[PDB]
Amino acid sequence: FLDGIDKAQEEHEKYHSNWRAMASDFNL
Amino acid sequence: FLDGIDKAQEEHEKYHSNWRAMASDFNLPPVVAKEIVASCDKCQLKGEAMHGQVDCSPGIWQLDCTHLEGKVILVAVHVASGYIEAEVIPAETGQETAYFLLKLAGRWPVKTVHTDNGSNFTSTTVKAACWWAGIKQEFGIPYNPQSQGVIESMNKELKKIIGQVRDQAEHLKTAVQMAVFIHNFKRKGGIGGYSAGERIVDIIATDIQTKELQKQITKIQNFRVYYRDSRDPVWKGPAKLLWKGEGAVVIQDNSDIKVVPRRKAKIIRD
Amino acid sequence: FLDGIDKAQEEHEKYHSNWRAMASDFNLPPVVAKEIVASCDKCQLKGEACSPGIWQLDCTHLEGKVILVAVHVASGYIEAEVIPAETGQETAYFLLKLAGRWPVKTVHTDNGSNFTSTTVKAACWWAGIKQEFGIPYNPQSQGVIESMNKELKKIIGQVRDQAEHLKTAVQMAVFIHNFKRKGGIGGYSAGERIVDIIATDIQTKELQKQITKIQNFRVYYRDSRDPVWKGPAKLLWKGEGAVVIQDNSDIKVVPRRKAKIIRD
Amino acid sequence: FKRKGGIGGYSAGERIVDIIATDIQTKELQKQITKIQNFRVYYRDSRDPVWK
DNA sequence: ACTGCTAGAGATTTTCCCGCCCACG
DNA sequence: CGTGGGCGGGAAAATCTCTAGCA
DNA sequence: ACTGCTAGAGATTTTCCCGCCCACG
DNA sequence: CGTGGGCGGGAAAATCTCTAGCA
Ligand SMILES: C[C@@H]1CCO[C@H]2Cn3cc(C(=O)NCc4ccc(F)cc4F)c(=O)c(O)c3C(=O)N12
Ligand SMILES: C[C@@H]1CCO[C@H]2Cn3cc(C(=O)NCc4ccc(F)cc4F)c(=O)c(O)c3C(=O)N12
Ligand SMILES: [Mg+2]
Ligand SMILES: [Mg+2]
Repeated sequence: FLDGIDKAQEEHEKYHSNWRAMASDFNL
Repeated sequence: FLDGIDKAQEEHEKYHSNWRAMASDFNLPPVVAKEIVASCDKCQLKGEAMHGQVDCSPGIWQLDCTHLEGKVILVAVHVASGYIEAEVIPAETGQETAYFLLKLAGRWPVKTVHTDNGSNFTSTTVKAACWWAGIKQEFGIPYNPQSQGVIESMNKELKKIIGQVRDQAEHLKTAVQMAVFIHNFKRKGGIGGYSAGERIVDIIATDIQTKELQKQITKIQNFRVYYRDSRDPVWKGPAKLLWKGEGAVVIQDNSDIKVVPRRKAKIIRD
Repeated sequence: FLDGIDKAQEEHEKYHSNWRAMASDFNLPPVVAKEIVASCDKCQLKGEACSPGIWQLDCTHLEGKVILVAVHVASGYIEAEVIPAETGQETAYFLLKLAGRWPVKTVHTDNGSNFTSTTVKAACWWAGIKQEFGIPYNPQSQGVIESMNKELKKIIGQVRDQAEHLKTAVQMAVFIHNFKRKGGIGGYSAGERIVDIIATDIQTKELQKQITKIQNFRVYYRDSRDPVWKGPAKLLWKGEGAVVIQDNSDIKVVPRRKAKIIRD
Repeated sequence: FKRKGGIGGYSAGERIVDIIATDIQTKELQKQITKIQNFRVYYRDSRDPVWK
C-alpha cells in the first residue's frame, strides 16, 4: 504494498516512528 | 530480669547480635529481643522502604537544566500530559531562565513551578518574574533528585532520540528542535495511544469545560441533606449534596466528604 | 435510539444542521450523523482548500530590531519572536519551533526575500507544510492581522515600562494578549478558543481516521425470517447484539448471527 | 415596564423574563449537565505508582 | 562455552488462646 | 447449679515486597 | 511545611474467526 | 441431501512484569 505503508516508511526515514503510530495513522 | 537477658545485652555490646540469636539462645519472646536491638545506638538500620507520591495537578510544571557536549540545555515538562519543551542556554543564569519562564507562561496556563535547588533556579530575577506573573514557587528536598526524576527520565529519552537525530542536522540545536518535534508529535503510546501534544490539549479542554459546567450547576442544584449518622440517632445537618447515589449519597457537611446511605439520609429542596 | 434517525433526517431536511448537532441532540452514534449530512444534496459545501492551519506571517522592524509575528488566524491567536539578523535560517528556526509547538499545516505570507530561502524549503520539506505567498485564504481577517499588530504595539506602549529589554516586554505583551484581553461570546481570553478549535479538529480527524478503514469493509447480511444473504452493505456501528449497516439508502439494524464481515 | 404588582413586584416584561428563565433552568439544563458530567478518570492510589 | 544477589522493616495475612458469656446439660 | 462453643482480641508467625548498596 | 518516575519486550492470559466436520434438519 | 455448533488452531489484543538510565 500500500502507498500508506510506503509513506510510513518515509516517516520512519525522517522520524523513526513507533509501530503503533504507523498502525493507527495508516490502518496497518 | 533474667540473667540471660542481661548477658544478651552484653553480647550485643560485644558483637551487636540479631534479635533471633538472643531469642533462640536464651528462649526469649521477640518483643524484648527487638527492644535490645533497639537499645544499642550503633545498631541503626538502613531506613524505611516505600516511595512517595509526586503530585499530578495540571497547574504544575517541572524544569531542570542538563548538560551535553559542554552545553547547557533547559528542559520543562508538564506533569500530567508529559508535553516537553527544551532549549539551548547561552549561559546558566537566572535571567535567561526567567525569560524562558516568561515564554512558557505566555504560551501556556502555568500556575506553579517546581525545580531543584540549583544556583540558577534560586536567582532574584526568577523570584521577581514569578512575582510579576503570579507564579507560586516551590523546591524539593535539597539532596533528593527523585521527586524531580520525571523530567530526568524525559531528558534520558530526549538524549536517546538526539542520538537518533544528530546525523540529519549540522548544528546541535536544529536536531534538538527536530527531536522535540518528534517527541511532542510523532511518538505515540502512553495512556490512550496519543502523543503528549494531544493529552495536553485534552487536559486543558477538560479543565475549561468541567469546572465551568460545575459552576453552572452549583447555582441551580442546592439540596440540603440531614443525616442520621452511624451508632447514633442524631439527625445532623444540613450538608451539601455532591451527587445523588442509588443507595448512598455523597455529601459535605463542613469539610468531610462522606458517603452516607440514603436510608440514613433526608434530602430537602431548600 | 434507532427511531430518532428519521426525525433527524427530516430535521436535516428542514434546517440542515451539521453532524455534531444531530449526534449530540438525538444521542446517536456520530457515523449515522455524518452519513445523514453526507446523503444531503444542498449540505455538500467545499472541502479544505475548517482548517486549523491558518497561519499568517508578518515581519516588522521596531527599534531597529526585527520582530517576526505569526498569527493562528483560525482562532485569532498571535505570537512573535525577536530576530537578530534577517536571514532564512532564523525564519526556518522559528518555523520549526512553531511546528514543534502546534500542528502548523499551512502558512500565509508575502514574497519577502527572507521568507524565500531554500533552507525554509528544506525545513518545510522535512515538515510537510503547504505554503502560500501573497494570497489571503479569505479577505476578512486580512486587515485584522494588521489591526492586531497595531493592538500589540499599543500593548508595547503600555508595558515598555514593565521590563528593561525589548524581548522581555515582548513576552509580557504576548502574555497580556494571551490572557488580559477578554470579551467575545463566553469570556475567552485567547487560549480557550484555540484549544477548542484544536480539540474539535483532533476529534473530527480521529473520526475521519476511524471511518476511512470502515468503508473498505463489506457486510454480507440476511434478515430475520429470511435466509437470503443480501449485501454487501456498508458498516456503520459494530455492536454486541445489533449491528448498524446501510445496504442501498436505508439505515438498517441486524443481529450479529445474521452478519458476515469481510475483513478487507 | 411601568405597571408593577403581583407577587414579586415586577412588571409584566420582567416577570415573564424571570419565569421563562426559571423555566429554561428547570426544563432541560439540569438533566443536560448531569448527563454530560459522566467522564473517564484515570488515577492511582497511595504507595503504588500503577495507574488504574 | 555463560548468567544479580542478599540482609532487614513494616505490612498483611493466617492462626492459637483465653475468657467469657451466652447458650445450653 | 455445671459445661460447651464460637468469638473476638490479641499475640505471633509466615510471607510480600521492596529498598539501597556492592565503585 | 513533603513525597520516584517513565518508555519498551517478551510472556501470559483472554478472546474473535473460520472452517469444518461431525452432528443433526 | 442441507444446516448448526463446538473445537481447535491461529491470530491478536490486553495486561504483568521487569529493567535501563536519569551524573
Ligand atoms: C579492576 C576490576 C576490573 C574489572 O572492572 C573493574 C570495575 N569494578 C566495578 C564494581 C562495581 O561497580 N560494584 C558495584 C556494583 C554495581 C552493580 C552491580 F550489579 C553489582 C555491583 F557489585 C566492582 O565491584 C568491582 O569489583 C570492579 C573491579 O574489580 N574491576
Ligand atoms: C547541581 C544540582 C544541585 C543538587 O545536587 C546536584 C546533584 N544532581 C544529581 C542528579 C542525578 O544523579 N540523577 C540521576 C538519578 C539517580 C537516582 C535517582 F533516584 C534519580 C536520579 F535522577 C541529577 O539529575 C541532577 O540534576 C543533580 C543537580 O542538578 N544538582
Ligand atoms: Mg538538575
Ligand atoms: Mg538531572
